[PDB]
Amino acid sequence: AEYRNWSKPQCDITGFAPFSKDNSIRLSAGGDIWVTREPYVSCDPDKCYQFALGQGTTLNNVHSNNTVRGRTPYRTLLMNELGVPFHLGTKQVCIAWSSSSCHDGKAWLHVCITGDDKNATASFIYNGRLVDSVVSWSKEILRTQESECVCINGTCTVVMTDGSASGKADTKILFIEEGKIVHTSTLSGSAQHVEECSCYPRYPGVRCVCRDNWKGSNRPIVDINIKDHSIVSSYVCSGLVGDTPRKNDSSSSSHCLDPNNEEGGHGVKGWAFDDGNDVWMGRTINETSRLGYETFKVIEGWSNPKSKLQINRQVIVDRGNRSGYSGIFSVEGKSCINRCFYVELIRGRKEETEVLWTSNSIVVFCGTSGTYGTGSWPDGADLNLMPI
Amino acid sequence: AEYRNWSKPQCDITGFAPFSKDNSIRLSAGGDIWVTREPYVSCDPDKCYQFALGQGTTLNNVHSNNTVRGRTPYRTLLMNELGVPFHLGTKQVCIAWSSSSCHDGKAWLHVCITGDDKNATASFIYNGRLVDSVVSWSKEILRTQESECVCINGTCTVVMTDGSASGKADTKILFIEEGKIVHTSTLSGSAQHVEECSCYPRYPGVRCVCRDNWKGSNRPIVDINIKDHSIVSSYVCSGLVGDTPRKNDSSSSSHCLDPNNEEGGHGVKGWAFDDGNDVWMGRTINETSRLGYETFKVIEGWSNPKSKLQINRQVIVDRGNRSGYSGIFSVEGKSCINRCFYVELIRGRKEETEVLWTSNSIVVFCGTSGTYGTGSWPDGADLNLMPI
Amino acid sequence: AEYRNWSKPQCDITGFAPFSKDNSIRLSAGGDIWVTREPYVSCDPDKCYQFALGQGTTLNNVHSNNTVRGRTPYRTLLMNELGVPFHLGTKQVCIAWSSSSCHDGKAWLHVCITGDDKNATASFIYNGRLVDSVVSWSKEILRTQESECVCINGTCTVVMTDGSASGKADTKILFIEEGKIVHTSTLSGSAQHVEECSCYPRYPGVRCVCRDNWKGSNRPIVDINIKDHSIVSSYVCSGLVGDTPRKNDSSSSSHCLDPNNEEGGHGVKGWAFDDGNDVWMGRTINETSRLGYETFKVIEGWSNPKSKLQINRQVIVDRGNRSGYSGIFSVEGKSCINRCFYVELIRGRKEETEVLWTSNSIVVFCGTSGTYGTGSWPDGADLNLMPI
Amino acid sequence: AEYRNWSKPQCDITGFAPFSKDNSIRLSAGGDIWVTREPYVSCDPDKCYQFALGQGTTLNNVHSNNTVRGRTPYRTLLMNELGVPFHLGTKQVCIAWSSSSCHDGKAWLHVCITGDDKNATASFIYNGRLVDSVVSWSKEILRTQESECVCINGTCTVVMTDGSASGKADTKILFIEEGKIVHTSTLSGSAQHVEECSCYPRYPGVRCVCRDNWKGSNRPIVDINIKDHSIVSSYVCSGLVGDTPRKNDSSSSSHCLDPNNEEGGHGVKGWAFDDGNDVWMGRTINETSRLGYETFKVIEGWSNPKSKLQINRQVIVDRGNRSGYSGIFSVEGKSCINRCFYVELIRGRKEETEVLWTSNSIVVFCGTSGTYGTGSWPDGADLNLMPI
Ligand SMILES: *[C@@H]1O[C@H](CO)[C@@H](O[C@@H]2O[C@H](CO)[C@@H](O[C@@H]3O[C@H](CO[C@H]4O[C@H](CO)[C@@H](O)[C@H](O)[C@@H]4O)[C@@H](O)[C@H](O[C@H]4O[C@H](CO)[C@@H](O)[C@H](O)[C@@H]4O)[C@@H]3O)[C@H](O)[C@H]2NC(C)=O)[C@H](O)[C@H]1NC(C)=O
Ligand SMILES: *[C@@H]1O[C@H](CO)[C@@H](O[C@@H]2O[C@H](CO)[C@@H](O[C@@H]3O[C@H](CO[C@H]4O[C@H](CO)[C@@H](O)[C@H](O)[C@@H]4O)[C@@H](O)[C@H](O[C@H]4O[C@H](CO)[C@@H](O)[C@H](O)[C@@H]4O)[C@@H]3O)[C@H](O)[C@H]2NC(C)=O)[C@H](O)[C@H]1NC(C)=O
Ligand SMILES: *[C@@H]1O[C@H](CO)[C@@H](O[C@@H]2O[C@H](CO)[C@@H](O[C@@H]3O[C@H](CO[C@H]4O[C@H](CO)[C@@H](O)[C@H](O)[C@@H]4O)[C@@H](O)[C@H](O[C@H]4O[C@H](CO)[C@@H](O)[C@H](O)[C@@H]4O)[C@@H]3O)[C@H](O)[C@H]2NC(C)=O)[C@H](O)[C@H]1NC(C)=O
Ligand SMILES: *[C@@H]1O[C@H](CO)[C@@H](O[C@@H]2O[C@H](CO)[C@@H](O[C@@H]3O[C@H](CO)[C@@H](O)[C@H](O[C@H]4O[C@H](CO)[C@@H](O)[C@H](O)[C@@H]4O)[C@@H]3O)[C@H](O)[C@H]2NC(C)=O)[C@H](O)[C@H]1NC(C)=O
Ligand SMILES: CC(=O)N[C@@H]1[C@@H](O)[C@H](O[C@@H]2O[C@H](CO)[C@H](O)[C@H](O[C@]3(C(=O)O)C[C@H](O)[C@@H](NC(C)=O)[C@H]([C@H](O)[C@H](O)CO)O3)[C@H]2O)[C@@H](CO)O[C@H]1O
Ligand SMILES: CC(=O)N[C@@H]1[C@@H](O[C@@H]2O[C@H](CO)[C@H](O)[C@H](O[C@]3(C(=O)O)C[C@H](O)[C@@H](NC(C)=O)[C@H]([C@H](O)[C@H](O)CO)O3)[C@H]2O)[C@H](O)[C@@H](CO)O[C@H]1O
Ligand SMILES: *[C@@H]1O[C@H](CO[C@@H]2O[C@@H](C)[C@@H](O)[C@@H](O)[C@@H]2O)[C@@H](O[C@@H]2O[C@H](CO)[C@@H](O)[C@H](O)[C@H]2NC(C)=O)[C@H](O)[C@H]1NC(C)=O
Ligand SMILES: CC(=O)N[C@H]1[C@H]([C@H](O)[C@H](O)CO)O[C@@](O[C@@H]2[C@@H](O)[C@H](O)O[C@H](CO)[C@@H]2O)(C(=O)O)C[C@@H]1O
Ligand SMILES: CC(=O)N[C@H]1[C@H]([C@H](O)[C@H](O)CO)O[C@@](O)(C(=O)O)C[C@@H]1O
Ligand SMILES: *[C@@H]1O[C@H](CO)[C@@H](O)[C@H](O)[C@H]1NC(C)=O
Ligand SMILES: *[C@@H]1O[C@H](CO)[C@@H](O)[C@H](O)[C@H]1NC(C)=O
Ligand SMILES: *[C@@H]1O[C@H](CO)[C@@H](O)[C@H](O)[C@H]1NC(C)=O
Ligand SMILES: *[C@@H]1O[C@H](CO)[C@@H](O)[C@H](O)[C@H]1NC(C)=O
Ligand SMILES: *[C@@H]1O[C@H](CO)[C@@H](O)[C@H](O)[C@H]1NC(C)=O
Ligand SMILES: [Ca+2]
Ligand SMILES: [Ca+2]
Ligand SMILES: [Ca+2]
Ligand SMILES: [Ca+2]
Ligand SMILES: [Ca+2]
Repeated sequence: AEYRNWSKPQCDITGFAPFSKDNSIRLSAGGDIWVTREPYVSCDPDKCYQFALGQGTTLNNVHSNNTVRGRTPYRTLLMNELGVPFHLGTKQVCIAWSSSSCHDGKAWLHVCITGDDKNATASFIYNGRLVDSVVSWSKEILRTQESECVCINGTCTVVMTDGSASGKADTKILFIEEGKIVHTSTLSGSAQHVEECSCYPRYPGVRCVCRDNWKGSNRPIVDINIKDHSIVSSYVCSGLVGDTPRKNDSSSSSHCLDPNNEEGGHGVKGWAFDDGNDVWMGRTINETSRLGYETFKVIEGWSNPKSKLQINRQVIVDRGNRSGYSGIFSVEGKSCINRCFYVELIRGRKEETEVLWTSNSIVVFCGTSGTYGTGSWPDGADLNLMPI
Repeated sequence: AEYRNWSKPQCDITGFAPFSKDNSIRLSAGGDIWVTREPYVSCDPDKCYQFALGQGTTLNNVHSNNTVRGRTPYRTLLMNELGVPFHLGTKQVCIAWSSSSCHDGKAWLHVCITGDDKNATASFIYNGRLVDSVVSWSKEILRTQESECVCINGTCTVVMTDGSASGKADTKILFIEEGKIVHTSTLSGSAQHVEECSCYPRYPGVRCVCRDNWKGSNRPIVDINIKDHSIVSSYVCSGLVGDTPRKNDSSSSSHCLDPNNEEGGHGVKGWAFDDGNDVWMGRTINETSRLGYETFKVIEGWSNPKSKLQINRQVIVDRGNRSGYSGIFSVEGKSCINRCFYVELIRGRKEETEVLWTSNSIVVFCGTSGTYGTGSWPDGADLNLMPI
Repeated sequence: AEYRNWSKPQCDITGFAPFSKDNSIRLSAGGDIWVTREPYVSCDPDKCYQFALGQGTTLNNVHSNNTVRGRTPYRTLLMNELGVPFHLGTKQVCIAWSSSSCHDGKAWLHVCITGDDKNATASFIYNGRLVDSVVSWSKEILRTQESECVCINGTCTVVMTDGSASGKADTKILFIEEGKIVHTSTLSGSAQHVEECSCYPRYPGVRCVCRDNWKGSNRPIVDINIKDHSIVSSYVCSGLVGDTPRKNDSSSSSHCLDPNNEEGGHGVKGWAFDDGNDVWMGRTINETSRLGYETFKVIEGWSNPKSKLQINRQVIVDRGNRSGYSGIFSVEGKSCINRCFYVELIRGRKEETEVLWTSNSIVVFCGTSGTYGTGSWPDGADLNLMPI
Repeated sequence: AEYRNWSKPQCDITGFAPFSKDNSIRLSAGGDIWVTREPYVSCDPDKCYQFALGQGTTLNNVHSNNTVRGRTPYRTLLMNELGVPFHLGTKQVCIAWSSSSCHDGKAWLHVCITGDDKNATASFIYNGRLVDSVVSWSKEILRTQESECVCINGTCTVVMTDGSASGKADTKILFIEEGKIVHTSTLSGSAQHVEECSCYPRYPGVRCVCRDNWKGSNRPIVDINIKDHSIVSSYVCSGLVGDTPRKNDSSSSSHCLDPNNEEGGHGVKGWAFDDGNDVWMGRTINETSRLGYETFKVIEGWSNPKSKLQINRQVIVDRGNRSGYSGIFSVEGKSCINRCFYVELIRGRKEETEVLWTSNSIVVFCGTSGTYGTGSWPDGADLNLMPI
């Protein structure tokens, strides 16, 4: 077994093809399925896994009341092969209400944060054993990616944040080798608020498209040099913006250096990646709610902050149906590196009051250089008929 | 690890012996089993797997209401080792209301079709990753085999159809190397309507026996040259015919080149294979309805369209009991290649009104050169008593 | 991987130590567990498996009514690692209402019998594929061991009976190499009625202790020479006899060549093995019904029919609890071959009328050269409190 | 594969970081989960496993009534990968109402005790087969560690006690090679009563920290030489004592050689380990009953019986939440050996009257040389809402 270095060019991409769907909420009306949220996907050299943060409870269960709450001591990072729903034989790989995982070519790394809001601990679990940990540095909800980290030649990188949800905060980027934190760089550059980065290998470095919860409905970019540990940052230029909330298609604008100040407060986890000067991105369909999900290529959208010219739109989830978090993962092909993404499909409280719980299922697509059609793949559970 | 070539002679066959049975509906009356249809069987070099299209629901579940509908966003391809029923830890391997799978000797190929009726997408998954996709070419329900594809020297072959269920349609044969469509040939020869092919290796080529939903109750044959990508097609000569519906034994007839025009409308997925100039085949016992299942050898049935001489009949499922789709799969022995088949046992709507759902179980038999007796191995569930 | 020769002396045995218990009926009052009967145990070179004939239903399931019936089309052979109860993820390895299994050191052999009473088929499955099959020869309930077969240098042997349950019958010993029946020898010697053999390796051959359902409450012995395929047979000499029913300890007698003719009608699967000229054996404690279970050594019991001298008694299940079938299996140690045994703990109809079903659990013990104590390990379910 | 030697120094430890949590009871309110007690953790060279003593029943089950009882014939040792909850697919590796397990680098050893109180049997299973067994020597509840044993260069060691719970008893240390008891040493030195040892490797030997149920609220220590089989014993010097019950922080005292005589009767399994002259130790937070759990380091606590100087306190479970047993295991890093511990969270009878069963879940922490914060990780089940 060798270390991955992702030392191949990015595949041609013309759009995305369907890859996986777990139907978790529909199955939970007739079986024992975990309540989850904040799911993500990552793969070893042979095959993909789905992760999510459980709630220490199944759906048809009295302990699913009040599961809208994000941080409890019962929350654990769940791990199955992709397309195995989170049944009772699912492995909890650590204690976590915020997490990140990745495989370096030899073994798995997980970064798992739990404990008090004002004094959380991050544990670093590698090849099936604890190897390091850090405390919260700013004592305000230490939190990480909720998607995969990236590893090159044995060095893995992970973005972490501690501090305000609506003001300046303290973002750091960790470099980790066989579970050991070997370096800590601090966030530098134009990015003013950074959370829940979706990162990908872009040899010889790593790149991340994050969420700005403060003043931006445009999305922060973070660039990580894995050899000298240097960091630069900025925003996704595209006139069509990735966050939710945001302004509409006509009213919106963006900027390659600063946040845009356009209904910037709050946000959602999302993704984007470069293809020459064009940008591939996904976002919720609805501008102010987590309803629907779409992807498109914005022509000249990676370098020109005026560009509003999209092409190759696909509806993933129609605008009448719930979506949520989304993020990227990368898959090594024969000659190239592919990009794929997953979409969290949130159901229940507080937006849906027919049930006392909050949970999600997932749908997953992958880059293709071939051709594709249209459809819509929502959660599809009927909450009027769920547990009593 | 080497590619499969299937370059051994077909094994001597005197009939078929019991191999496997899943008892799925019976178990679902007291456990969490998937609602499914369109099952099949395929084996890696070491062992067999059972596949089926799920409905995104378990049976004892509110969402099983109306599972008679065949194409929904929630349909996924299920995959287990043969004999493990589709319980809640079953892996969904891709999004699909139509699919086909094969192992090339090194890894699994899956072909999965989902999306809108008039603009569906076929995904090609090899060795656990998306490698290609193709759009619907005629915008009328792109669909494929619902049984195993066939690989020789690392080239896998799949038959896909797009277009009318009751008229000329566009059928294509794809050639896939490590998930990648390297060539597309179009249907040629005298077969007029081709659907749901049961294919098998017949060195140095591949051979398929299909369903004609239009004018034929004899079954079409497609022959695939794997090296120069040429196609030829025709029909199974045999005067005892394989489709359902069809005419009775005294009234039926056939033709080696054209559809017989006898009760041709509609059909069922089925199988056949040659033995010198004889044919081994299976079919439902009833002519008009999907009731019972039987196999036999028709003497000179592969070359003589007037032969009605069967020997070695076995009853697999008795005629008072429901059957369904069936198809072929090939298993390599020490000196020779064997032939086996599965039979879908459909239960529930719309034919049975005791329940609101539609699902199946399966029974599987394999070629033998030994001896055997008689029995009947139906589904055996009691719908009068099932959940509610 | 190499074939097993079992070419090692038998380990020293002073008695038996507890090895495994699955609590299957106790667990089924609060979970989805298979209904079974006729369990057994066999091990590959690394680990042990539990097998049983399923009834195609779980316990808390309407289909469990009338599971007292021994032969239906829904019965399949279940296979789990020893100590994993038969839950929903359990593999049905073949269709069977009678079976035998063994590993030759390279792969598993399964001998599976299903079909009509008067025309049954025995399937032979080796390394995940059907290699052979044979018809019922006397057209009267073709039946086999219901415990492990034995393989030496790649030739496996198995005992099958077709014919009357209370008269002369046709018993055969088959020689199987990689699933292929290579030779068939017919029963010879003085054994008069032979059923359900518990066989074990005794280099350079195989020995079996079987059930006489006709005239003997002593048990038959069969010696198999694996090289010339010759067969000899007699009975277990011991004055304390192993079948149930039987006469009490003061009234009973035996014969080394003939059935004792003492309450010889009916029987139960049991086991014995030779230690020098003494015999280890188990049996039900109650002489007329399947209640309690016990093991002991009979001094000179293998070579003298007048000996009633037992030493080293162990109670496995106390005389107030239900027992059932029992059989042997052999485990290869560093320097020697150990002998172990399992016991079927039958619950339900007809003997108990508080429930409608009939199932079992199991308890397993192994040979030891060390020391041990006392106890009783019954089924332990409260039928008073089980599902209506 | 080579034998583990543990021939590396103990890692730097600044405290403990969160590792695993199973949420067992919370999940049992809406799924099929085993009732358990006396759990522990042990790892093979790749990964960790969780173990427990099942009550031969699930929680939502009539047979869960009165599971407060500690010894029945239905209790078995359960084994899953760490963080996979005890669902119905869980392996019962042996019959045991007391046990210990360990991996010698090549295969697993399990030591399992079952049978009559006055004549129990201990079985020794290695590489999936029974290799030896020994009887109760003093005919009074033969019992062992309830935590991992320790193996060096292929010699494994385990502590067993037989005799009174409130008087002198007979404690022995067994040396086991590939399952074979090769030597038996009797307890020697100044420790007066010894139960449930938490043992760890300390090259070239093994150290244990145990429970004195007779006259000490300070914990016994046992040192074990693996080459000459010698044994020395004493107590944990620390003026802050680890047993429950015990006297308060201000009133307590200890001694390096003899039991302190302070609320000595009864006890709780627990752990400690040495760091130079310091001791790392955990204990329940309440002095009298099993509530809360804490860890700290005592300065000079290992070698000075007067020190009451603690530092580096962590609450693991808060004072208002039930705790229970706890123990140590050890994990091999690149350069050093880490120490981890688990905590049993008991719920139900007799302390909690709302339900009829008695069961538990677990939380698990590992030594870290990095930094960490605060929190509390209780069981989290609401018993008033549990299956009544
Ligand atoms: C079968 O499936 C395929 C694949 O999904 C569909 O083809 C896609 O259709 C979509 C939607 O129309 C296309 O995305 C759109 O591209 C527009 C560009 O227009 C032209 O651009 C150049 C020339 O300027 C040409 O090359 C090109 O052919 C177009 O003529 C964008 O302007 C669109 O954005 C706007 O429309 C959407 C609504 O659709 C709004 O919501 C946006 O806000 C915005 O106003 C859009 O991005 C996509 O590129 C096509 N893909 C491919 C690969 O060809 C078929 O439509 C589908 N068929 C059926 C019958 O369903
Ligand atoms: C135990 O199990 C075995 C194996 O299944 C059974 O043997 C088979 O029995 C079937 C049914 O009779 C046989 O199939 C039939 O073959 C006929 C062939 O004609 C004769 O010619 C041969 C060769 O010359 C002779 O050996 C023999 O006399 C044959 O009879 C066909 O004519 C039959 O087709 C017609 O009958 C069926 C109804 O049975 C109709 O539905 C058809 O439409 C058609 O009119 C039929 O195909 C089979 O070949 C036998 N197999 C073998 C391997 O021997 C035993 O019968 C069974 N015993 C019991 C008691 O159950
Ligand atoms: C974020 O997370 C960290 C890590 O968990 C917390 O820091 C730990 O806090 C505990 C408790 O405050 C510390 O442990 C305590 O150590 C005391 C001695 O340390 C002080 O004094 C010595 C010598 O005099 C100095 O060298 C040293 O620097 C300290 O100033 C003990 O006295 C304590 O025991 C006593 O208090 C406890 C209650 O805490 C009682 O229950 C005992 O019975 C006893 O009376 C205690 O053991 C621990 O060392 C700290 N860890 C680290 C790594 O610093 C932070 O508190 C937390 N932040 C927030 C905001 O909550
Ligand atoms: C603790 O456990 C040990 C080991 O199990 C146990 O020792 C065993 O006790 C039995 C019962 O006495 C011994 O077996 C007997 O052997 C004598 C010959 O010496 C036989 O005559 C006995 O058979 C007669 O009695 C039986 C009733 O027990 C009748 O059922 C039978 O029909 C005969 O009439 C019997 O086989 C056995 O040899 C020892 N085993 C060893 C290894 O020593 C010990 O007794 C237990 N201690 C306690 C306090 O329970
Ligand atoms: C009692 C009450 O009503 N309190 C609300 C509280 O619910 C609410 O918090 C937000 O609630 C929504 C549910 O609609 C989500 O749960 C938010 O969580 C997420 C998000 O989806 O955006 C999920 C994620 O788990 C969070 N990460 C962590 C580590 O907690 C992120 C995270 O908070 C953001 O990235 C900012 O740091 O948010 C959750 O925030 C708030 C409104 O925000 O209001 C209270 O009054
Ligand atoms: C019905 C009744 O009242 N029984 C009493 C006995 O029960 C004891 O109850 C306590 C809790 O209150 C514990 O469960 C005792 O079990 C443990 C323990 O301390 O947790 C549980 C372990 O499984 C057990 N190990 C074995 C092998 O049995 C262990 C041992 O008993 C001791 O370590 C041996 O010294 O303790 C449970 O026994 C109680 O035994 C008795 C007082 O001793 O009082 C009874 O009335
Ligand atoms: C089972 O379903 C029927 C049919 O419902 C439709 O088809 C399904 C695929 C599902 O997705 C439904 O939403 C569709 O409406 C139900 O009968 C219909 O119910 C609706 C709403 O109550 C009503 O307006 C229509 O009249 C009904 N349609 C027909 C053809 O009868 C029915 O309620 C379901 N059965 C149960 C027990 O829930
Ligand atoms: C293959 C088969 O049916 N095996 C039976 C076995 C045989 O009947 C016997 O060895 C043949 O002589 O015996 C057992 O089953 C019994 C039935 O045969 C009997 O008719 O009814 C009994 C009702 O309690 C009982 O079920 C047996 O002795 O337990 C079982 C086995 O499946
Ligand atoms: C993709 C798809 O819908 N396939 C369906 C086919 C096609 O309709 C026919 O081959 C005609 O096109 O027919 C069925 O309902 C059937 O006969 O049982 C089931 C199956 O789901
Ligand atoms: C978008 O919404 C805002 C409302 O504040 C408004 O400026 C603008 O008219 C809207 N644009 C369109 C196209 O409706
Ligand atoms: C977005 O979602 C809200 C929530 O129901 C809806 O009312 C609103 O009209 C939607 N807006 C658009 C433009 O679809
Ligand atoms: C076959 O069907 C025709 C009706 O079209 C009928 O005349 C004939 O009797 C049928 N044959 C049999 C054997 O039922
Ligand atoms: C400790 O316990 C004793 C019990 O007699 C008591 O006198 C003392 O006050 C207690 N001290 C504290 C600090 O609780
Ligand atoms: C220990 O537990 C009991 C439970 O009733 C409680 O009353 C007592 O106060 C606790 N001890 C301390 C020091 O709080
Ligand atoms: Ca249930
Ligand atoms: Ca924002
Ligand atoms: Ca037709
Ligand atoms: Ca008899
Ligand atoms: Ca004590």
